[PDB]
Amino acid sequence: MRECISIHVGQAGVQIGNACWELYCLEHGIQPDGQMPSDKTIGGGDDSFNTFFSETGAGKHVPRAVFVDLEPTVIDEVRTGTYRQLFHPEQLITGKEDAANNYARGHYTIGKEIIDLVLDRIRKLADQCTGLQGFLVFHSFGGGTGSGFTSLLMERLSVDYGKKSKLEFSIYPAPQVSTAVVEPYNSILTTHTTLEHSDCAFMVDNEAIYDICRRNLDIERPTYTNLNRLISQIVSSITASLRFDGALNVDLTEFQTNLVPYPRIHFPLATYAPVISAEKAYHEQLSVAEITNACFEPANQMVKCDPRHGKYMACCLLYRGDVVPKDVNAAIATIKTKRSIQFVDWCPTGFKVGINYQPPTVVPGGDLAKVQRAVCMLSNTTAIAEAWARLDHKFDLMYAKRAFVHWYVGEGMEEGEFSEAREDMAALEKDYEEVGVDS
Amino acid sequence: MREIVHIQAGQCGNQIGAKFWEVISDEHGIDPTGSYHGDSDLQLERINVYYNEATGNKYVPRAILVDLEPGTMDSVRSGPFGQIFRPDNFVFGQSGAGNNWAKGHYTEGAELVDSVLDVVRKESESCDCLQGFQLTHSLGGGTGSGMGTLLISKIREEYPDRIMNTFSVMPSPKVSDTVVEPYNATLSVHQLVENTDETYCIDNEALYDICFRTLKLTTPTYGDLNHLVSATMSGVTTCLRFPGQLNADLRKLAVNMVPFPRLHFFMPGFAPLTSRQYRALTVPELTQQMFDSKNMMAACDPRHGRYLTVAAIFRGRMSMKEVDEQMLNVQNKNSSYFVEWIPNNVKTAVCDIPPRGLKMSATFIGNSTAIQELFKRISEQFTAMFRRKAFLHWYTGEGMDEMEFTEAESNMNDLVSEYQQYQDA
Amino acid sequence: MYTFVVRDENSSVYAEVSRLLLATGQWKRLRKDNPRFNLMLGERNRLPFGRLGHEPGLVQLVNYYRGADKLCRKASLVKLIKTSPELSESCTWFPESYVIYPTNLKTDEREVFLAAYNRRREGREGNVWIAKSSEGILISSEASELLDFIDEQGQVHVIQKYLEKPLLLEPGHRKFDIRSWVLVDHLYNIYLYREGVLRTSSEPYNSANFQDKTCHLTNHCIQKEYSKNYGRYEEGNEMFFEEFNQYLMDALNTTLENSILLQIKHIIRSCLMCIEPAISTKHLHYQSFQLFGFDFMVDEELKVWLIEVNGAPACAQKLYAELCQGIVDVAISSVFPLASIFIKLHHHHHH
Amino acid sequence: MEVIELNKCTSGQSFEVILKPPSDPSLEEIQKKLEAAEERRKYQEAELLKHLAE
Ligand SMILES: Nc1nc2c(ncn2[C@@H]2O[C@H](COP(=O)(O)OP(=O)(O)OP(=O)(O)O)[C@@H](O)[C@H]2O)c(=O)[nH]1
Ligand SMILES: Nc1ncnc2c1ncn2[C@@H]1O[C@H](COP(=O)(O)OP(=O)(O)CP(=O)(O)O)[C@@H](O)[C@H]1O
Ligand SMILES: O=C(Nc1cccc(Nc2cc(Nc3cccc(C(F)(F)F)c3)ncn2)c1)C1CC1
Ligand SMILES: Nc1nc2c(ncn2[C@@H]2O[C@H](COP(=O)(O)OP(=O)(O)O)[C@@H](O)[C@H]2O)c(=O)[nH]1
Ligand SMILES: [Ca+2]
Ligand SMILES: [Ca+2]
Ligand SMILES: [Ca+2]
Ligand SMILES: [Mg+2]
Ligand SMILES: [Mg+2]
Ligand SMILES: [Mg+2]
Repeated sequence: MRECISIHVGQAGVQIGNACWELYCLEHGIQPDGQMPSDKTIGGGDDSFNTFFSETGAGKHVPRAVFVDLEPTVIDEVRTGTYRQLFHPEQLITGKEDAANNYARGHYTIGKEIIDLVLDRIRKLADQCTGLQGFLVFHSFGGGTGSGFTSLLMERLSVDYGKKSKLEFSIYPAPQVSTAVVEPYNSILTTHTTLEHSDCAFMVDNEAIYDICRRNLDIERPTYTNLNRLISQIVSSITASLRFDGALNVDLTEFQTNLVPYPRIHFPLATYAPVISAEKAYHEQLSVAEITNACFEPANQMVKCDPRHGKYMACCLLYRGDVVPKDVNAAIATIKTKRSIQFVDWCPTGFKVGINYQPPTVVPGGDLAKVQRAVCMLSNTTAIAEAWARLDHKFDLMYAKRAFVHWYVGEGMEEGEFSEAREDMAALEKDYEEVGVDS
Repeated sequence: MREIVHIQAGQCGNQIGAKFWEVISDEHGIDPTGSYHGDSDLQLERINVYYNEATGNKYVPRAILVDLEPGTMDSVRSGPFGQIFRPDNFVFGQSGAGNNWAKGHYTEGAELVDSVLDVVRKESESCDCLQGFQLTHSLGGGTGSGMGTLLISKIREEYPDRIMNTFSVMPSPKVSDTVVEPYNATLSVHQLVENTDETYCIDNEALYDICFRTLKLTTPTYGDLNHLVSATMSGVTTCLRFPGQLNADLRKLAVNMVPFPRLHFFMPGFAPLTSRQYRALTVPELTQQMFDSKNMMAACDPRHGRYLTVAAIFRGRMSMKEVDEQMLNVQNKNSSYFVEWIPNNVKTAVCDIPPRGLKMSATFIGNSTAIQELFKRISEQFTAMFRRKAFLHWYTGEGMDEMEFTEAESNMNDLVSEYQQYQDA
Repeated sequence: MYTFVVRDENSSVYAEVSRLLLATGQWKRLRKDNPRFNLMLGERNRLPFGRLGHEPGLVQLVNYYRGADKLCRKASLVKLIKTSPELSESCTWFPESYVIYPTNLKTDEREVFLAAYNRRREGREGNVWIAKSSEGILISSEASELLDFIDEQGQVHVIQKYLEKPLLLEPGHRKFDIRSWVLVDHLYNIYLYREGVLRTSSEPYNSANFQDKTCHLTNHCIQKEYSKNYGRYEEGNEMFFEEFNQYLMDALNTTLENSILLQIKHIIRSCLMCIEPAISTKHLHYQSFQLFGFDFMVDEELKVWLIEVNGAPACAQKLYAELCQGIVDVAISSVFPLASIFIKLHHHHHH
Repeated sequence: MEVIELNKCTSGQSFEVILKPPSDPSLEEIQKKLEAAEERRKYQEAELLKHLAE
């Protein structure tokens, strides 16, 4: 067994990590005080779930997690909430004043004075690991902490753990749920500084999640609680192979091998089905065919875009529940004759399939219905570059007038870091269009 | 980012500041003696932002009251909530400032300013996490204008990294004590342009017109004018004073509202416009009135400019779905008036606790290029006297040179140019 | 009040659609780059489909189908017909055609082109071909000139069977091509406009001199200049449907619907049904319509041939009024309701 | 449609179906950048206090 450390940065990263660790506990039957009645090796072990939990002599199962925020109120809600006993005080790190939606404030000014305490609390966890593989990093593109401190952290982690793998779960900015006009700036800055330090990055557009919540959960105006419980179901799908016995994606290196041939194009699109309101009076359960087919509707993606108009480089299907290979292969053969799925020429047209027989777990009292089978598709398609174009356009509208730049320069940043980051993004967009478009 | 320090300077500054502490002490359940008395415990989750808590769990405003003569502060100490204020925080001289910016900034005010800063330093030192300052003052007199801007310069020296916000009453010939108000205002704006993060521009002209044409008051007093200012000040600060999803602080507003450091003069608005009726307002009605120029407090036509940013704060229990539809409707119907080069520059917030006497209300904070009309007016009134050097002897007799007037007028005309650049961009 | 933007100023059709939208008094034109639009009359090249449908509170519609260029580019069309099972190599209404890259570029079909070209050397059949790119037209029964002329150019060409025995109108013994206008709305209703036009040659066809390219190239521009009998028989080399029907009635004893149109509706419906899964915007976050120009030729046995699909067609002068009103009717007001000239193409044969 | 590397266990199975074949800066260099931005902050702050001193 090889351990994984989860790093949650800033408000979005902390609230999403809360949602995920709650889900993990339900799935592995770990109670809020950290007791796991079914773990019969008291005080130790190296089962699959120990990738994410350590054990104490008292039989307490402790997340391999560190929560970091430049301001205390969100992590204070962790310290006083339902899972207060779950975490050790030293794993919950807060500053005093936050980065004020300012990348440079979180990176240069306030980051510089807390980065060393964080790396030391992170080494405290690495030290209880027999063979650490690396890191799951949760953060928003748009917050000053989530962008600026996360990029500082990523650079330093490459320095202090240069062999380990680094995976990101990133919240892409959506105006419907954001109170900041500078999120495009922060997004570009942090993507530029983090790109080479990340092996695999799963982007979640708050706008897609918001509309899935309205459309399929009948929630009129979703809150962060609604968004996060859905996002955590998806994250759970993606990490179940690290936490459960199986043979697909069993360590972090395999996510890069299976999903990322070209290391800069490391942004798989996630699609999830079915999402069913728990208040839905009467529901006919969806078959393997119907949920697999739903994996190819844009309305079920984590990022609205159109994979019909790009090319695929890899595809993983991750099923939970009552599924067997014959149903999957029949569903694929049907879908292939009815949909525009084009792969890049130097890749096999094919699917890696993982089936875990336990159906998805839902938070009691949440919005999501229990279902008999569900699926998460991870596809590396060039169509996700659409989300970069959107973001880059917004950045270009503001930066042409230098709107808000002075807030960044006043933190130590140089104006030229803006156009550096922007030109890296332009390289990125051209990479995508080379791999995915014919003349 | 938690405690805020409030300063009120001169006559207008203290009359409006007193009304502000009345209004928000009513919202937070605090009574004129400092004792809490409400129902919701959310009257006190963020009570520390504006109140220091003393022994007996008694709440004392983090308020410094400044004046160069004792008249208005003896009125405040006799006023409704006059006992609320920490008596050590009344700092006053005896001589007055004679509606003379030079006496407030350079002579009388200079004598007094260090003792004011001593009270500020003591209020800051007892703060876990001071986030910045607000100042209430007019720009047309001498104390609030001249000493008020002297204070701001001193506070920036000693706290260069805290947020500085002003609530600044603009002089108007229609509501006017003296002919030198355009001189005082121009000298003051030159200070405000450099040393504040946010300036809420309240035109006495606009308050007068609202009271007359909308509240149907034929003879508006300063008391009726200040009722509208304290209602707007309440709405503008409600997000900082009550728990909600936003977790509002000073800096994020400053960061997101101010795309260029000198263009930080905001147009405030309030809806529904009331005068101390029982009709329920709909969310579509709130949203239309909030954006109405007749509900705005700086006498500028938003249709003559372009919005750089917009904060809309709704108060009370209403549909978020309907608020977001109505908000999205005004932008998508009048999109030419929002600059296209700041994507998504209209942000909205909701506080579930409504103000006293209303079930639903909205506050508008606009960074519009039409605020240039305010500075043009002042500049025309200024130049009309300055080209004949009229009334200058009141200032040169305090040490000032004509050159200092010519520089302040040039800076204000520069700020008018800056605004006109982005109205055409 | 709906809002729209225009980003192609060289578009007669959508210039007229723009004016018609304004004159309703319920549509407002915004600036070319204001994102807060309901409708985008977009550019022909590099239209930014990936920025559509992300404006909260705005249903967005555009007048182009992302991906329809696979129909509106000669090489794309050939690839699409030869590789789509539902069109297939055994496609009876498309001329035999091969994709040819220049030698400076070296995939390519010159291999298989000569294999069939020999069976017309061997088989004594008429081995004339035409070469064209997506000016630059060569008709010749010698493949050696075709492939030489293509390498002399820089871009991909297609070598296509030249239809040597076309139906020629009398009086004239002269060529023509038919242009149909087809509107595809956001629901993927396929609407053929009831008025077509015959782009006619005013020179007697002559099968001996394939280099005199004025009785062989019925293009309205090549006939406006290089042709000496422009305007003789009809005004501007344009015959409309009422006449062509009457001529067919009088000359051949048949009608336009039976002898030609059934085949045209079959071809239009087949092409648009083929690419429907690739381009439909049924469950997408923005919506598309698009106007196409379909170009047909009729041989002497009254067999219709598809020549080319045009994704940005101009309309015919006298028809602009009726067509652009019809676009607004079924493509725009269908989506944005204010306060038939088309035949709907649909067919459900059970088997 | 080839099914390959099928693995089975108590908790599930995994496999691969093929439809078609194929047709960093150092701790020092980071510390420098974080210090070259702090010096730019200290400069800007000094220029402000110099201006306030005039
Ligand atoms: N899905 C989701 N998005 C969130 C959540 N919280 C914040 N966001 C998004 O993240 C962006 C704002 O960033 P934050 O994470 O709150 O900022 P931060 O990282 O804490 O950094 P500061 O600027 O210092 O406060 C916006 O796009 C928000 O909508 C959350 O709990 N769930
Ligand atoms: N296989 C073929 N056989 C006989 N004639 C052909 C032919 N292909 C094209 N033509 C003739 O050339 C003309 C069509 O040329 P082409 O298909 O390249 O259109 P174009 O793109 O140059 C202008 P537009 O796009 O508006 O129609 C027709 O008028 C037709 O007479
Ligand atoms: O500052 C004062 N009032 C005040 C009012 C509202 C919010 C905040 N504070 C914030 C704002 C923010 N983003 C934000 C950006 C633009 C608009 C909006 C809004 F308001 F429209 F929702 C929110 N994020 C965190 N805190 C402060 C008075 C001067 C003392
Ligand atoms: N809105 C409002 N304006 C006032 C009030 N008192 C004075 N003013 C205006 O403020 C200016 C005079 O400034 P004032 O505060 O009296 O002088 P100071 O005591 O030296 O600061 C003039 O433009 C007056 O119209 C008041 O109570 N409310
Ligand atoms: Ca164990
Ligand atoms: Ca690395
Ligand atoms: Ca004295
Ligand atoms: Mg935060
Ligand atoms: Mg006075
Ligand atoms: Mg002293």
